[PDB]
Amino acid sequence: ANKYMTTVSGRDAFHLRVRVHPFHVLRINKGMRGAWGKPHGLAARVDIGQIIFSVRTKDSNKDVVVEGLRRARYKFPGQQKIILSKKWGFTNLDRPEYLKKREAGEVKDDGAFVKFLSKKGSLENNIREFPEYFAA
Amino acid sequence: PPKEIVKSNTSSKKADVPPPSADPSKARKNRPRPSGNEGAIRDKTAGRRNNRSKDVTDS
Amino acid sequence: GKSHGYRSRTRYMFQRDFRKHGAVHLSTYLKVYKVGDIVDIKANGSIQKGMPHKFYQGKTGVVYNVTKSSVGVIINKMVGNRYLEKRLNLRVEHIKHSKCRQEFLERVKANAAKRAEAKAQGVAVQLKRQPAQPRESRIVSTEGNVPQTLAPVPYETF
Amino acid sequence: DAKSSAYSSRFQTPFRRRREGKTDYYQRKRLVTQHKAKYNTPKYRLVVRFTNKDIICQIISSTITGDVVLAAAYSHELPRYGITHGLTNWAAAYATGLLIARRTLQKLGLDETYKGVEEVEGEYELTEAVEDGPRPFKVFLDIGLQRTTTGARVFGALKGASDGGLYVPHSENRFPGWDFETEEIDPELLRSYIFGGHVSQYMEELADDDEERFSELFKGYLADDIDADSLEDIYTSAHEAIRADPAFKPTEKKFTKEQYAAESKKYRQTKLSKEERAARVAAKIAALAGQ
Amino acid sequence: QNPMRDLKIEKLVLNISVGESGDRLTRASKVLEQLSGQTPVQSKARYTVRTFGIRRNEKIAVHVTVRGPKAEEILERGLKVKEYQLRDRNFSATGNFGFGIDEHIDLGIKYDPSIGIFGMDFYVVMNRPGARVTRRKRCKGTVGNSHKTTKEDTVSWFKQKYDADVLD
RNA sequence: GGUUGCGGCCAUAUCUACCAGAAAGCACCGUUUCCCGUCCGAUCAACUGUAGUUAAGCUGGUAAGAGCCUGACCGAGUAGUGUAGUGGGUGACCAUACGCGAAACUCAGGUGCUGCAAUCU
RNA sequence: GACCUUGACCUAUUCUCAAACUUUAAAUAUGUAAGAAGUCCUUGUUACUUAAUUGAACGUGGACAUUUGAAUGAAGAGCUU
RNA sequence: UGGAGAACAGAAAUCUCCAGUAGAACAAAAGGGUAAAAGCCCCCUUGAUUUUGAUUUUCAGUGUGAAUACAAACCAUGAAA
Ligand SMILES: [K+]
Ligand SMILES: [K+]
Ligand SMILES: [Mg+2]
Ligand SMILES: [Mg+2]
Ligand SMILES: [Mg+2]
Ligand SMILES: [Mg+2]
Ligand SMILES: [Mg+2]
Ligand SMILES: [Mg+2]
Ligand SMILES: [Mg+2]
Ligand SMILES: [Mg+2]
Ligand SMILES: [Mg+2]
Repeated sequence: ANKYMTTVSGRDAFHLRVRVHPFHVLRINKGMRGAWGKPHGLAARVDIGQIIFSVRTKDSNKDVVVEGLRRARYKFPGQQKIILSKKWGFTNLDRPEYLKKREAGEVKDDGAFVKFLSKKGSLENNIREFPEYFAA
Repeated sequence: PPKEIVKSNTSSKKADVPPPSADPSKARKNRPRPSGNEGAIRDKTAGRRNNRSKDVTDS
Repeated sequence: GKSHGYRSRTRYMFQRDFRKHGAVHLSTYLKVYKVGDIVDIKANGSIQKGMPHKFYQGKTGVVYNVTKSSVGVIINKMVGNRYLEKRLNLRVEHIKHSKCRQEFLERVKANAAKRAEAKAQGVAVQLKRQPAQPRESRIVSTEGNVPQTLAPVPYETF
Repeated sequence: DAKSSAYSSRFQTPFRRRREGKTDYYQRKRLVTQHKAKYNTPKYRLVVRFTNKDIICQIISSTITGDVVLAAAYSHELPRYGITHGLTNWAAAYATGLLIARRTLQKLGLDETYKGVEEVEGEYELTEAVEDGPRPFKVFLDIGLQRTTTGARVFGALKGASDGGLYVPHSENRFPGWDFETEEIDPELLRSYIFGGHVSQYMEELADDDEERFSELFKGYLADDIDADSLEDIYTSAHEAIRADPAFKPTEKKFTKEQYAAESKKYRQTKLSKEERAARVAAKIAALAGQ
Repeated sequence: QNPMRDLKIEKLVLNISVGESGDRLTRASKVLEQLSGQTPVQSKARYTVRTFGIRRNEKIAVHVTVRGPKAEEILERGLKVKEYQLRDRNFSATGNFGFGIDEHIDLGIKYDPSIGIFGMDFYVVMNRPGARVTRRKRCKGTVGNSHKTTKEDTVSWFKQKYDADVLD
């Protein structure tokens, strides 16, 4: 998925996150006396509806990302689906919701991700962290 | 009339093992180091009492 | 090999509740047990003496004996195809009065009043409880409550 | 003193009175629990507590609702019996112990039956039960967080209560007079302490060496014309008066409950609603809105 | 401003960490005994080290705590050796302070060759009135923030009362 | 209403930072002959309420405070699950029928109540 | 000390997990109760217990009976060798 | 355990203050339990005793082991409960 996206759009055109970590150890035996296996390798247990991979891009670059994910599907067993999210990037906000919160001063950058103003906690420390809110 | 009072232990530790502060890697290397006449008397193992204990080489 | 000690399999059962460790509050010691009282057994893991075996956790029985620190309780344990009577010596920290009985007695009292009240007033009263009954008929107006039509929703992704 | 939310969340508070540093629950359990085959027989503690400035002796029993005072007796009463000074000393402790005993036995109607020791020669004895007649009223000394030491005042109040006719089980080895080597009590020394001998001897010794200090301390004794040698007569006359009329007699009370409350209401700050709380925030954002 | 918040010496602690356990430790005990006028207390090793040459429970070091007037006296005798000059470093964040002397003769003791020579740690603990609140048995509290001893506060006091310098 | 002693339930009571506190109480605070205990009258003991002080403790109040507590047709009738079919699907699993039904989340509110005795503008 | 940069550490965030982790916490399964061997009143016995003429346990005498204390069923119920 | 301080003394010696819900310890596995303690130090001791019964686990409701609550003694400790 990476290789394809970097060729057709360039290495800085997307952020790809693998959203499953293989924590479950597989055993292998190698008669049936004393058959408890030894560790063989590792695997990730996925549910129905569980996100395997996520990609954020500019909306220009939809077709590329969709293709790169399409190419990745052939490496996995079972059926996966490719879904366009209603959310903004890797946030938990619908694209209009995020925009309104950014038009107000309620969002601040925190490296790759973001911090939101809560209407809660000390008033002093909120005004440090979110100056552009309140000012209005 | 001599007398000897000893401080009672409050600690629970009864394994003869030093704490995790005691880590040679944590040593600061940028030290003054007493040089000159300062260093001479402060440097233990630099006297006749030290030499006279050591056994003589057979050369 | 297998292992079946007296407290095998109690890891969670005898743990204290979260943020409820430490000293037993004094009301536990000021409760008064009398022969015939119905008690519920629930081991306090902080009091290792006088402790019930895990089988009796959550069992209710009758006090048959009272001593200095403790009560004797009778429990019926199923063994095979029959119930044997078991007699346990429990310290009071592992016991509490069953509220099942406390709320039955309130009904015996309330029934007595009702029955007395009924004779002097000179009529006849129903003292048995009844199961919840089928609802009777009822008129529901639409004044400020005209029915609002719902339809099933289409599939969306999220 | 910061504490993380996780630390705060998981913390288990001690009981309120352990936080306040007042109740030793370990002791309390052992004091209060009755034998379960005695049913609702209350155990009675003789609670003795020294503030600075006052001795409090209360006879208390327990109940799930809370403890219940049977009787009480404060050293600030003792002026009524002609002790005006050293109201937190060993001799006053004895007197307050004698008072609580005599007051309780009068309330239980048991004061003729159990007189006590009327003589007072500083002798170790418990109250022996009368043959063919009620047993003495039994109470246990509850000294709270006070340290047990030989000659502490708290065993003074004990001695007074025993000598007043309460059965208060005790040993003699923490009275002033207990010789630690030979393991016997000296009644003379205990007797002196009951009548403030240790205070009298000190006034004698000091109105001699440092007359400057004897005026600073003992100012109140000079002012009332009380020589050291009279102390034994104060406490002797005090005991006699205690035994004659132990019955409690409250203060007169200038002003009533409602009047007292009205005055104190005026110095208590009140909570700020939820609308006032809101308005104050709105005002605070408005300040930082400009600048 | 209020007299109840005026600093004083809680206590002075004199400490001699002799490495050895044997003769030299009993000699250091004698030094503190004559200086303090009190029987001093010996500390035992928390654990074996090897490089220092000490074993768990060996019985190295001795110390003694002095309070009241004789703390004031012994402190003066100690500050004479320092020439009334402590560093800013010597003051702790909790507003105690300490210094050290090589050679206990400099305080003012006749030498005696059987005993020998010893350095010391002087450690001085400061508090205000009402510190009993933390120390007593019943109703044990904490000192309020305003009433805590501070580095800033202790230094000002040390300069003002003793007429000393504080360097760096 | 305040305060003390002894409490009940054991955070709506805890924690952090600030501010206020009449009266009384409580407290800090003064002293080292005596009983007593310490390396050290610091703690513990005793003595005086006399020399001083609300500075601290304590009590209350403040905070789009942290924590905790309560509620909600908030999320969610979701997850899970008892029972049913010669239901679907290669399977993995899933839907439906008759029942039971969370936790996180979100929002709103709250922040000790109270017993016995004594005492106080 | 002066800074540019890589590990460490702290603070606020972020993706993902647990048969032998857990604040929380189901469904199903599971103990007890739903009365005459009861309830209330009255006052006898004791060497136990109480400071006690208090209790505890067992009683006397008295009162309350079919709507006597939820539902459904009961082909008889109980006991022994 | 961490922080900040103190001659030699340093990452680690000993002293001091502050923070510290147990992150320690409790012979020995693991789990549970415990903070004016069940941990640490100190004081005194021999209830690690006598006489036999009842009870819980394993269960046949046998034995053995282990354990629980009383009785009748005699003791230890503690001012005492
Ligand atoms: K695939
Ligand atoms: K057995
Ligand atoms: Mg097993
Ligand atoms: Mg045992
Ligand atoms: Mg005690
Ligand atoms: Mg003092
Ligand atoms: Mg103030
Ligand atoms: Mg079928
Ligand atoms: Mg099951
Ligand atoms: Mg058997
Ligand atoms: Mg076995």
